[PDB]
Amino acid sequence: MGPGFDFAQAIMKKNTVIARTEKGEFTMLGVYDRVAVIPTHASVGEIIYINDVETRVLDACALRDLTDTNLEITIVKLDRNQKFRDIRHFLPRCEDDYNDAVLSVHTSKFPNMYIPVGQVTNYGFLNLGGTPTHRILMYNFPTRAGQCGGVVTTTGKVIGIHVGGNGAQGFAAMLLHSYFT
Repeated sequence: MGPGFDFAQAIMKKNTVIARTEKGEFTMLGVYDRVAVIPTHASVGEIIYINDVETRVLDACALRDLTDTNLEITIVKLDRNQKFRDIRHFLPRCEDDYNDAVLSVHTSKFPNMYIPVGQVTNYGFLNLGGTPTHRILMYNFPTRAGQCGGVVTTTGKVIGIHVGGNGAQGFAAMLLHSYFT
């Protein structure tokens, strides 16, 4: 409807796939070459389904900060015959707060879904499903089962991936440029 949704749509149409593990269907953001991200609670194994295609996982790394605290991002390298558009120049360099964010989801259950979530707080520490987690962003939208891995954008920046909610607020893990050098 406006430039928020325009940027979000442009990321969803070229840089997302549907990832299926034994723990469910997730929006998965492709970042560059054959490298993508997914919430660590997807429990990626040796094989993953990508748009319902059996795909070997060449490498998977659950990120933690230098306090050895969970960040809830897994970086995956996929044995895929095609590269993602490189979107690393849209990733923030530092932890920050944001205005006017959009959360975008694409699954069998929620196709072409775009949610205007509004102001995004650098929340920091969250006990996420019992796991101490750092670099959490918070937005005041009642997000639901099926939105995990959803992409959080502002006009011009890809800032996080949706990892949970408490029924009133939603939470995303930060994406930082330094993760993908």
